[PDB]
Amino acid sequence: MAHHHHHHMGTLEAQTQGPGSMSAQLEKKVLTPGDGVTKPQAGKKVTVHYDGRFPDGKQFDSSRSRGKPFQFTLGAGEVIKGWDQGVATMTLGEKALFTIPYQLAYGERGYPPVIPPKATLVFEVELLAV
Repeated sequence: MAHHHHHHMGTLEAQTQGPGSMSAQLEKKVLTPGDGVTKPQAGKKVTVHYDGRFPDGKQFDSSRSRGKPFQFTLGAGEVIKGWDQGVATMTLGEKALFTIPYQLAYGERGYPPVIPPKATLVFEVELLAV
């Protein structure tokens, strides 16, 4: 009788183990759903918030604990298209886990030894208001 013995034991072939294929990866997992009826529009100054996080799960820093909301014109070149899309696709009162591929962010360049060059970095995007 076939009862699928499913068990995350290990990986014989890793195929460069990580968050996935070493390319433009984009996963979006909402931590807190928003109004849903509210609609973010371009051209407007929006009130956002971010959290730096590794694809592993371990957070870089809980900037949410810092209680600092940032503001920028949605649709403008204030931030990378990644974050622009993140806030543009979300709703008010909502926060989601938005995977930013290294090619779009500084993750490619790295900069500090904390971020290994060409590292895809996850940012929790949070739209407080407009």
